[PDB]
Amino acid sequence: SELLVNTKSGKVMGTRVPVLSSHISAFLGIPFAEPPVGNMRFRRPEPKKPWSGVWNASTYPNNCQQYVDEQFPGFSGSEMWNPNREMSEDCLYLNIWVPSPRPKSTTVMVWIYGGGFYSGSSTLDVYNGKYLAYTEEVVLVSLSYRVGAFGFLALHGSQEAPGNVGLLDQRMALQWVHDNIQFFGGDPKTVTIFGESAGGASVGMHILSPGSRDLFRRAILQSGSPNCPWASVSVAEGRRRAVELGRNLNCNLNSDEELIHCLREKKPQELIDVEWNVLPFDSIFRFSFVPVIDGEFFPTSLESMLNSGNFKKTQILLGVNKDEGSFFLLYGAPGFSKDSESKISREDFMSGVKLSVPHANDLGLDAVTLQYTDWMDDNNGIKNRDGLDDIVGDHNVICPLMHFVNKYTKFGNGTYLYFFNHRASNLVWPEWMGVIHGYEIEFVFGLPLVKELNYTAEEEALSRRIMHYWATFAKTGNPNEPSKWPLFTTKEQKFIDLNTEPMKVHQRLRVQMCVFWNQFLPKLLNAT
Amino acid sequence: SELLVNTKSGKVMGTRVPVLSSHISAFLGIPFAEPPVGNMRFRRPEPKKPWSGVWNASTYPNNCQQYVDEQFPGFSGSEMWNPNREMSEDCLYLNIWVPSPRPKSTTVMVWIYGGGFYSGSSTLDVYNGKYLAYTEEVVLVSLSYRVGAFGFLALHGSQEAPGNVGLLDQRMALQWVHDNIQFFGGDPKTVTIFGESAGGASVGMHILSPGSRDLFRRAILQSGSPNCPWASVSVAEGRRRAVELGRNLNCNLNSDEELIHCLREKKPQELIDVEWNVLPFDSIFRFSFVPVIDGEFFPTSLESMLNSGNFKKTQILLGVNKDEGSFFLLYGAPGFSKDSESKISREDFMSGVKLSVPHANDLGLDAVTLQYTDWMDDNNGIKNRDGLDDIVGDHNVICPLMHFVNKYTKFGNGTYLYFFNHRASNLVWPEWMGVIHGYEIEFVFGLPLVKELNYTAEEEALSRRIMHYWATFAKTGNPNEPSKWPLFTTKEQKFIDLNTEPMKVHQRLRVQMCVFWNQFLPKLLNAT
Ligand SMILES: c1ccc2c(NCCCCCCCNc3c4c(nc5ccccc35)CCCC4)c3c(nc2c1)CCCC3
Ligand SMILES: c1ccc2c(NCCCCCCCNc3c4c(nc5ccccc35)CCCC4)c3c(nc2c1)CCCC3
Ligand SMILES: *[C@@H]1O[C@H](CO)[C@@H](O)[C@H](O)[C@H]1NC(C)=O
Ligand SMILES: *[C@@H]1O[C@H](CO)[C@@H](O)[C@H](O)[C@H]1NC(C)=O
Ligand SMILES: *[C@@H]1O[C@H](CO)[C@@H](O)[C@H](O)[C@H]1NC(C)=O
Ligand SMILES: *[C@@H]1O[C@H](CO)[C@@H](O)[C@H](O)[C@H]1NC(C)=O
Repeated sequence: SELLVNTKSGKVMGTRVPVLSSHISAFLGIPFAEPPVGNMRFRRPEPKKPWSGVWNASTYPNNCQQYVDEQFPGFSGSEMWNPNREMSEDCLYLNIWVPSPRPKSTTVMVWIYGGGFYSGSSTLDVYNGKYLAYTEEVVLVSLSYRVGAFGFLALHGSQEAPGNVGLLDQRMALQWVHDNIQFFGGDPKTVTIFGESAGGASVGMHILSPGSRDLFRRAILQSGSPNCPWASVSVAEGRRRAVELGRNLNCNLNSDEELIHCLREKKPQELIDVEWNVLPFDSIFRFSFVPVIDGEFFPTSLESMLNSGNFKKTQILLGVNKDEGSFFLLYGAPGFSKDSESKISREDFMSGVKLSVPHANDLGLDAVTLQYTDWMDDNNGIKNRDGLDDIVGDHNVICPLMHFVNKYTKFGNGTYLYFFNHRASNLVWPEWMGVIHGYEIEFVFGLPLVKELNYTAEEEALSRRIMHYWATFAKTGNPNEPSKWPLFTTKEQKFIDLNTEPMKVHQRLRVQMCVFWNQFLPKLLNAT
Repeated sequence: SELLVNTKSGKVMGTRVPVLSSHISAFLGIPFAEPPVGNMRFRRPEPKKPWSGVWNASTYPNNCQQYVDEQFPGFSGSEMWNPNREMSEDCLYLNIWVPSPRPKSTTVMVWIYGGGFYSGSSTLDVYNGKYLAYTEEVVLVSLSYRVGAFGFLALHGSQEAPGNVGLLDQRMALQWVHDNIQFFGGDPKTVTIFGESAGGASVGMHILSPGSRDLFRRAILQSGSPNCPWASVSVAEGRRRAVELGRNLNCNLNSDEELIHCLREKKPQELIDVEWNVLPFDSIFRFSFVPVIDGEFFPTSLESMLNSGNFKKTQILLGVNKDEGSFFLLYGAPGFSKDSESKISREDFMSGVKLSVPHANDLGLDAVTLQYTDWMDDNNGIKNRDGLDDIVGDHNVICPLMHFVNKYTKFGNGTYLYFFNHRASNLVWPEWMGVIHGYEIEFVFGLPLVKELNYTAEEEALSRRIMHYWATFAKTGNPNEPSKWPLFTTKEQKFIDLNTEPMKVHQRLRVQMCVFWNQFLPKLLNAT
């Protein structure tokens, strides 16, 4: 039977699912780790003990314990990112969509979800792998991983809560794909890991981590990179946050053992209820529990690793959206609201830059403000809104990614860069937010192919284009079928726009601003 | 007789001069001070002792001792600024052009020449007052003043070489105009002082100095302002340069008296031969002997005087040219030459910014470079040439003037701002230099009215326009005859272009760059 597969860990039974009036098989909720519960919380994951009998893989698994966004109750725009399954600490599962009939040895794609390392689920509707699996004849895998404190509480030196365990959850699911995807028709010599936001940062982290490099072939990073200012912290900062988390729950703070033991007796929701209270600064686009530069998962600082070529050398395809920042200003900056055009005053602009570059002194805040202000029209509410939007996006997503691509390209075997700037026709978010963080995903997963979702015909055409680029690149290391997406080189630095208009090639993506964020500002904050 | 005038110091005999096929009287070389020679060198000027008999004022006087530019021998472009009379320390004279028939009580204009406080003459052909005197029915005066070490050697505390004596020469000639211009038909209640470059800075200095304020009514500043970075130094820096001047002549350096006595036994040319060796940095647009903030001529720092309204409150008319910087790069920056288009390499660009902002550390030099570099086209030789040109002009002329106008306007009684960007048709300098420092003077003095000088008819029309604005403003405090040059206000900040095209009004002259030069860079150099 097509829905029964014997793996090294046991047999799993899938279910047949309909897709654009055809069908493919889906194996949902396959376990790849022992439930990280009880004394296991905060700890490195353990491989799932083999089982006898047949595992029922016909329904989605629980999503990991996470903060639930309640800003716009029932609003689909934000509801679409929240968990759509009961949450549970028992959440280490993976999902597989397999073309039908079952392939023999085809291209594999492993999706790693974003959500700032504090949230995220593999079961969201925009992450439904059936359309891509089906349209491109690829075996699609979506893994899961512990987020929030459960995944990233870091007390370096201790072995009970070492940090980075959520990264290790990902690595384990990747080890499982490596060990068992052959039974589902997947070629393990050809797996592409791809992810968005924290997922895109994660992908880059596996490219850097020696212990992860051999478990995959190629990589795709969407609006995220490992060196993002919000994606990692030092062991000292990780320690200070774990301790403050402890102080918020009236835990005994005399030893790592006392702290950890106390954190383990707490219900999941108690940790989530105070998670945000440990951030050191008033900020926007910063998360409490994230990966730590520990000397193990990351042997040295990310920058020295990038400088010395200390990373997996292969091909990569990556990019950013036009307005990465709008979503974070809506959520935490004064003057922005979902139902107005959000014209910002100079005062709110300035409190906006303070929030956006939390780690900056007055001279640095003055440098950002001068760089983004049109002084012939300083009180233009729309220019202030838009400037703040670019500040958030440039600093948090775009410029860190450009610094990663330029460092990678000096040693890699091929880079393809994209700029996604299509504002979808059925977007339910206000116009001022533009091409939002996360809104290229639906095109990558091919949602515009389903009529009922109201996209235009040209949007369906763009989706097919992107899906075919993503899968052709996963299969060959080049998105083009043998109109060309030029290779990004150290010299020319070419990239493409990804929208419904005819393809245009440009060069040096936001160089002007990125020289400021990658070379000038860091130097300024170092001298003063 | 029309050419004989009795003044409080004695009788002077002028000469009749032809002007655009008419005639006016000229009194040249009238003395207003005792020759500052021998033991008088470096000292405050003494009023000229009255004489009996008739002073022959029919020919130009000697020009003060100064460095003579020999870069382009015989080239008119640069030759036109060099002394056209024998040089002599006996040079404190003034010149008067009087309409004919002699007026009774008309508007007076007193010209103060530029030349970086180290050079300059009142007798240059572009400074010929007959055209303006004649066309606008104004009594035109051009004064002279000691330059170089002779005018600005500063050993604060000593009374033999106190500093600022060249400023005091100007003040004395102004006291003479106040005391005697009535006999030439001039109204002393209505004298406008106007000057260019160091002359424009000088004008602003008399506006600030309590001891000069009562000697004039209105002021015009062309491409220069008192707060320019090259127009003044502290008493300590002035002292260090006087001492180094001394060290260059093997003078005894044990006391001010020993130093001064030694400097006084030296021939004029010995001082000029080593004048440039005392500059502290390798620089462009910096001069050795300039005014000092001494607590006497300037009671406190220029900025605190500007902040508190401590200055003469009246009307002012001022402006800058499009390419103030080109001339100084031609003379001292690598890669520029008179006979080539001067496309600059990145290396020369960078050595150019170091020369232009001599007082800056590495972080500051990086800030200037980022502000003026198009990073999508960093190796464009023309963009590098042009960027360096704006850097010199913005930092040395334009942004200091805009900071002065904005501070002045908060207390003054009327401001009129201009931007001169007409490239004259007969210019002998290469195209790349644009609208050069000093090339608006010929229009102010009306040289385009004389056919033989080859200007176009529209250039003649512009000259008449400017002359009429300058004189109407000197007579009334407003350049418009009762198409309007709007008043520059603290709120609107309006200004006009001054060229052959129809008048256009704009706002906030180079705000973007001036916020960088007036507010950001100074703060950055202060913190680091
Ligand atoms: C843990 C985490 C956050 C917390 C928090 N604010 C922060 C709440 C932010 C909720 C946004 C939902 C994400 N949802 C989104 C995603 C994407 N795009 C989006 C685009 C638009 C809107 C939401 C998006 C791309 C993929 C990743 C997910 C706060 C608190 N606790 C927290 C405890 C206590 C009260 C103060 C605020
Ligand atoms: C004293 C002063 C300068 C010296 C110097 N370099 C510097 C020499 C510069 C000569 C330029 C002539 C001005 N002449 C000019 C003026 C205007 N515009 C111009 C526009 C173009 C060209 C010249 C101009 C506007 C009004 C003011 C005058 C040097 C030395 N000594 C000096 C000793 C020793 C050798 C090294 C160079
Ligand atoms: C698998 O689980 C689902 C959902 O709980 C159930 O409806 C289905 O019948 C199960 N199949 C088997 C054979 O266990
Ligand atoms: C990738 O590597 C192959 C073989 O090692 C080499 O021939 C090819 O040029 C490389 N491609 C790029 C873009 O570096
Ligand atoms: C004035 O001086 C000039 C030049 O030296 C001379 O030619 C002229 O005749 C003189 N006039 C008188 C009366 O001194
Ligand atoms: C100048 O002063 C006069 C009288 O003191 C005043 O009425 C007028 O408004 C002033 N003009 C400006 C532009 O300040």
